[PDB]
Amino acid sequence: MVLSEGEWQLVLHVWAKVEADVAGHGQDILIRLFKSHPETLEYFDRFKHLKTEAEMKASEDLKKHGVTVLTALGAILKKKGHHEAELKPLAQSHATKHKIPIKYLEFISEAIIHVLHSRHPGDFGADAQGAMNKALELFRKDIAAKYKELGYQG
Ligand code: HEM
Repeated sequence: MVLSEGEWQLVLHVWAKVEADVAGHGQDILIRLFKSHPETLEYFDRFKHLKTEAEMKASEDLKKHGVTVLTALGAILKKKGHHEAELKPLAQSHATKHKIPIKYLEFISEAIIHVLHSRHPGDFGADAQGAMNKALELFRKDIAAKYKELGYQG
C-alpha cells in the first residue's frame, strides 16, 4: 500500500545491515527459501541438483546468485516505492523466461524476514519487521501488476 517516511527509514536502516554482509545474507535467504518451500528449488535448473542444506551451503555459485538477487532487491528498496524502472526488467524475466508463480515471491519474502530475525536478533524488532513486511508486500503487489501488464496470470 503506501509506507510512511518513518517506515522507509526503518527499512533502509535494516538494509544497511544486509549491505554489510551481502553474500552471507543472500546465501542464507536462498537456502531458507529452498528449505521452507522446496518446490521453489525445482524452478532453478541451476541449483536443483543440490539435495541437502549442507550441499547448498557449499555451492559458491548459489552464493553468487544470492548476491545478484539482493543487489537487485536493494536497488528497488532504495527507490522507496518509485521502482517502476527496476520492476520492468525483473518482471519480464521472471514471468516470461523463468516462469515463476507470484506466490513464490511471498515465499522469498518470508525467507528474507526469517533471515533478518536469524542474523540480527536484538536489532530487528516489531517495528522493523512490520516496515520490512510492508516494503516486501508493495514489491510483490507491484511485480504482480507488471506480470498482468505482460499478459499473465501470476
Ligand atoms: C526478491 C525477489 C527476487 C529478486 C530480486 C530476483 C532477482 C533475480 C535476478 C536479478 C536474476 C538475474 C537476472 C534475471 O534473470 O532477471 C534472477 C534470476 C532468476 N530468478 Fe529471481 N529474483 C527474485 C525471486 C525469485 C524467485 C522467488 C524465484 C523462484 C522461485 C526466482 C527464480 C529465478 C531464476 C530461475 C533465475 C535464473 C537463475 C539462473 O539460472 O541463472 N527468482 N532473479
